[PDB]
Amino acid sequence: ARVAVLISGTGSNLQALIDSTREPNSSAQIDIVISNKAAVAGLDKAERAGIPTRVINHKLYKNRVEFDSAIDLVLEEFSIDIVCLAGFMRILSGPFVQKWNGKMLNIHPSLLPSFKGSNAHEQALETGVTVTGCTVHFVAEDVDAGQIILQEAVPVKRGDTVATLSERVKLAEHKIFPAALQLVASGTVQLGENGKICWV
Ligand SMILES: Nc1nc2[nH]c(CCCCc3csc(C(=O)N[C@@H](CCC(=O)O)C(=O)O)c3)cc2c(=O)[nH]1
Ligand SMILES: NCC(=O)N[C@@H]1O[C@H](COP(=O)([O-])[O-])[C@@H](O)[C@H]1O
Repeated sequence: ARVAVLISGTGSNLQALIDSTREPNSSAQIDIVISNKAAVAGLDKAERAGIPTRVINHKLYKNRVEFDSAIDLVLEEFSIDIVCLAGFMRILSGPFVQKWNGKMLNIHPSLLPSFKGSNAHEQALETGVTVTGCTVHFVAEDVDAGQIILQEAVPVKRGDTVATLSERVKLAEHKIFPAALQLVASGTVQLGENGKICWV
């Protein structure tokens, strides 16, 4: 299966996917990395790995639908089967999500359905949980509400900050995102017609 990875930043999840998809038994190959932001470290990681990159600046488009259409053009250019959102921080439009239904995965740094949104660690810390974690899910139109593929729990330590908690949770992200991508690329897991996850 041919994979696009979309990023907005550092790209540690991208790097874990590059490493995993290059193992001999990988059912996935990364053929393009797309960033909505220029000069982010994730682009360096892609280029060093010899993977093509495109920057599609969302600021340059009239609305969400036109931005998504620009992304979609590149996905078609590279005959992409599966999209991974790896630190990509834009909400996607309904028609784009619908087109890629069952083919697009996101990593989120909480145990969904807790702490949906763009500041999950801040929420976890404010709430005072002692266990958080991360989630890989299929992307649905409602943000962070799509069908869950894998999750991993991560303890919150007393005195944690966003810096220390995000560091600990990223170690788990780098485990489950490669595992989830392999499950979907191998056809082991799919989004069922009834909308629920199907292990074949
Ligand atoms: N339809 C849909 N789009 C998705 N995009 C992502 C990817 C993960 C999204 C996380 C996220 C949660 S809220 C937010 C946000 O408000 N973004 C802003 C801009 C944020 C920024 O640029 O810094 C926006 O899009 O206007 C970003 C996941 C996901 C999803 O499940 N469904
Ligand atoms: N999807 C919402 C969200 O908060 N995503 C989070 O952004 C970070 C990106 O790090 P990276 O650029 O090093 O992969 C990751 O922790 C990811 O779970």
